[PDB]
Amino acid sequence: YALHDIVELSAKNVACIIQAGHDIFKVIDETGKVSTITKGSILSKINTARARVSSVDANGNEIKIGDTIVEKVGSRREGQVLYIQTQQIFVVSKKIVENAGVFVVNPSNVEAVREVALGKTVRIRSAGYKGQLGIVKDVNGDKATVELHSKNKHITIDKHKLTYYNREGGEGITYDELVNRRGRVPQA
Amino acid sequence: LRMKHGTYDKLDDDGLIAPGVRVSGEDVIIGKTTPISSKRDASTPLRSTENGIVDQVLVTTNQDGLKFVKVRVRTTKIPQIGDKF
Amino acid sequence: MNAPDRFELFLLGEGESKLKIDPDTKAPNAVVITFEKEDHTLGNLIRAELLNDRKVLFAAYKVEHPFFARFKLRIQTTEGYDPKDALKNACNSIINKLGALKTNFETEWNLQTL
Amino acid sequence: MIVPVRCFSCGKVVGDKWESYLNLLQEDELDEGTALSRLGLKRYCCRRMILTHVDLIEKFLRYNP
Amino acid sequence: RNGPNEHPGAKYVIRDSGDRIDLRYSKRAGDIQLQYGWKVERHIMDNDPVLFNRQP
Amino acid sequence: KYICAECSSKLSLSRTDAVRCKDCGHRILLKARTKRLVQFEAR
Amino acid sequence: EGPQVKIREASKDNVDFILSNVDLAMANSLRRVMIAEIPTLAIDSVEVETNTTVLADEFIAHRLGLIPLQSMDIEQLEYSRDCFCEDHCDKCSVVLTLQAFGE
Ligand SMILES: [Zn+2]
Ligand SMILES: [Zn+2]
Ligand SMILES: [Zn+2]
Repeated sequence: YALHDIVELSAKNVACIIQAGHDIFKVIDETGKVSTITKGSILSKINTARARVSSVDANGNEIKIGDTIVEKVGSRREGQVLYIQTQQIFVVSKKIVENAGVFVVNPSNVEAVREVALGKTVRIRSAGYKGQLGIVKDVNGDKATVELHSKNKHITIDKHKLTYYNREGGEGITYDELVNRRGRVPQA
Repeated sequence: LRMKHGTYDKLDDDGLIAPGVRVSGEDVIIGKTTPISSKRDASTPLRSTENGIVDQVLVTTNQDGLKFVKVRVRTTKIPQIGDKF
Repeated sequence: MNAPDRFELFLLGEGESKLKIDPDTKAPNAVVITFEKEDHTLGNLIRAELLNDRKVLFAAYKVEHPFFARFKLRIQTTEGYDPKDALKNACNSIINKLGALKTNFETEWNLQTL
Repeated sequence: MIVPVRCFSCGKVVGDKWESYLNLLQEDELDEGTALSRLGLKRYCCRRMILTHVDLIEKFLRYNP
Repeated sequence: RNGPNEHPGAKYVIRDSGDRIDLRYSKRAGDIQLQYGWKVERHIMDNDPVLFNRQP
Repeated sequence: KYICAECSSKLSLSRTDAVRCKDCGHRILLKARTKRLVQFEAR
Repeated sequence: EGPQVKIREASKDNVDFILSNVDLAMANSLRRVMIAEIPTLAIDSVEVETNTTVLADEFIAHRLGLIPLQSMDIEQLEYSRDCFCEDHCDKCSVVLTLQAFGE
């Protein structure tokens, strides 16, 4: 375990390390109390990057891990959020030396500073390349990138105006059955 | 554990794209996996700067009997401004 | 790999006007008309018709680049004569001449047995 | 492989007369220019399109596939 | 909003923290609100100086 | 799923099977074109 | 009166004539529209179901595209990009089938 690492002390206790030792670690808990524990007291390390935890600030703006926030009351400490607890947030600040710059604050007291089309043969309907077979590569949201079979170029076209066909021939279906009905190529 | 951007959907059950399949960018042409001791992908991605319709695929045995695959891809190139004559 | 859309040459793009008329400050009573998705075919004929009119003073067509199907026609007429009216008259004269030529060709073809 | 469908220069269709061209060269034993003129090729673009063509399609078909 | 696919657009957005977020891989590109001090990797536009050279 | 270079006869062999033609000793074992619909344009 | 046409000779697919009382620009524009702006019908899309000839699918498709097609009633036909159709409806396209094999 290294500095600033998140440690799951128990099923409901999460702490942040402020002084990473060999076998003895000083950790501040969600309640702000700083205590010294042993390596055995840590069940496992919580991965902040893989932790999909979000909270709501006073202004209502969503705050995620790593976002810079400033306390509305107190010393107005500014710092980056390392982890988000059910009722508390741990924030590390480079301007504070106390507790390695890590402090636990309430979220309300701070303010912030499955594609069906992909991988299926399609034909364009309303464009300059209508009626041309294409293979969907990726979708950027509201627009689908398709490579044309007869042309060595990739074109971005709205997916709603494309008709999808079966892997081998089959009938054409617009972008209304896959959204409603589960992704299933028609029968050839 | 080793997976590349190449789309493996074009690959069939045998692992080789049949003639008449559109391939572009890093799309995998030959699907090969080397067991590790469970296995790591060793596919042959298509040339990034070249693309076209796969023309032919053949499978044979090497001098030692190991499976060998050769895939020829054909593209139609039309004269452009930058072409040299 | 990035060749221009061939159909786009003669097809208007999304949110694109066929004609764009703007004033010209180089000379009084001078206008610039940008024709989109057009080639020398129409520009040269329109300019030639305009030059045949005594009232029209200056009429010049320019193609900025072969890549883009677009040209610009600068038209300057006498005081009190709107360039748009001159362009409309030239287009009407062109239509009349084309109709007369079509009628003459049809009559000649009908007259000839072959 | 096969005779071009249309002349590169003008676009006149020249693929119809390739078989007629070969027949005139062989059956009638006519010279190249006379046969081309009879086929109805005035502009030298089509003349060189037909004369310069090589029938590689037959050579490719010589193989079993 | 145009996105990397469209020429008058961008492909990466640099936040204040310095982390770079790609637009093509992110499906919520249109929901990203730019803030002062950030940097965006925009495609080179017209009247953009660039050094042209020949190897010799 | 496969054809012979010389015999040009279908084999439809499966995995963990010999790649040699059943009719002849040749083992080129070419593969037939994909059944997926293919479209081309004169442009 | 305007411009008049004097047809020196006519044929099935070749007509030589003379235009008089016409500007050079008008004649050039007429030639340009006649060579480029005349609508015509030609093979645009080629779908291959079973091809094993020595040639290539793109090659044969390009050859087919250049094949002339009757276009006397082209005006009646409408562009595919214009009419509201899914793909190559009978109202905007002509469908043909090519089948052959050796012996
Ligand atoms: Zn010719
Ligand atoms: Zn065999
Ligand atoms: Zn239609």
